[PDB]
Amino acid sequence: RPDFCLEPPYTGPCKARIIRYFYNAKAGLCQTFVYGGCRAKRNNFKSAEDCMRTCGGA
Amino acid sequence: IVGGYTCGANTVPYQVSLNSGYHFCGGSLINSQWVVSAAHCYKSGIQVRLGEDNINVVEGNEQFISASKSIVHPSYNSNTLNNDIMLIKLKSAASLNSRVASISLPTSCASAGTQCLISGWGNTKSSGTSYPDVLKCLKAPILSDSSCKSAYPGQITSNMFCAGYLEGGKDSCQGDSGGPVVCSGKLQGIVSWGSGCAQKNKPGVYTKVCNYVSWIKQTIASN
Ligand SMILES: [Ca+2]
Repeated sequence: RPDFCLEPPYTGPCKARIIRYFYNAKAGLCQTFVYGGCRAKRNNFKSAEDCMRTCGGA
Repeated sequence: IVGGYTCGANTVPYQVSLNSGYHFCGGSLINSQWVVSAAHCYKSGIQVRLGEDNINVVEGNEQFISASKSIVHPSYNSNTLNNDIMLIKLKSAASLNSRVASISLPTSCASAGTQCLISGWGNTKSSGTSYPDVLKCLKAPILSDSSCKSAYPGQITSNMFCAGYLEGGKDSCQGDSGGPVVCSGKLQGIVSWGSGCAQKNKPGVYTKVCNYVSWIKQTIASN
C-alpha cells in the first residue's frame, strides 16, 4: 500500500552483492536488485512475500 | 576500459568467496580455520569457498566449508561503517596447499603511496552491471588521510583508509566487499564502501587492518 513503497531501490555505498526485493509500482510487482550491504531504505525486502505483504497495492 | 585484470587461476591463494546461494562477498584466509571479512557481509548460512577461480564452474581445486561462527566486531556501527571487520571460523580446517594459502597479518600500518593488490569477483563496470566468472586484480596505491578526508568530508574515522586513483576508472565495486588489500605481503585492508565505484575524486574506502591485529589474534585464540 504505501509511500516508501514508491521509492526507487537503493543499493547504497557498501560493496556486497546481496539480492533483495523492491516493490516496483510501474510493474505492479516485487523485483530483485543488488543491495550493497548497508544503509537500506524501506523498500528493501528479504523475500518476495514480505514485499508483497508490505507493499502490494501501491 | 576496465581498470583491473584477471589475476589468473589460483594466484591470490588467500582470497575466498562468501556464498549464501550465490557469491555475495569476499574474504581472506588468515589461517587454516579462520577467515577475515567485512562486518556488513554478515549473514546466516555462509559457506566459504576456497581455491576458486571461476565461481560458476567447479574446476577441481575448490574446498567448500561452512562457517561455524561469525564474529562481527563488537563496536561495528552500521550507520558510520566504523569498525567494519568480521571473523569467520570454518566448520572444519581447510587443507593448505599451493592454491589455498593464508595471508599474514601486518606488524605495521602501511603508508601513503604504498602499492597494493585488491582482488575480488565484483562488478567490473563503473556504470553498468557485469560480474565476471573469474577473479579480478587491481594494483592501487594507498592515499593520504588528508585527501581521503577531503574526498569524503566528515565520514572517515581513524579505522579507514582510501586507495585508488582520483581520476577514476580503477576501483572495487559491488561484490568485492570483505576481500583483501595486500601490500608487500601483508594484509592491510578490507574492501568496504565508496561513493559508487570508480568515480572521479571518490576513491574506494577500506577498513584499516593494522589497527585490529591485537583484537584479531586474541579473538581467534579464544573461540
Ligand atoms: Ca570454481
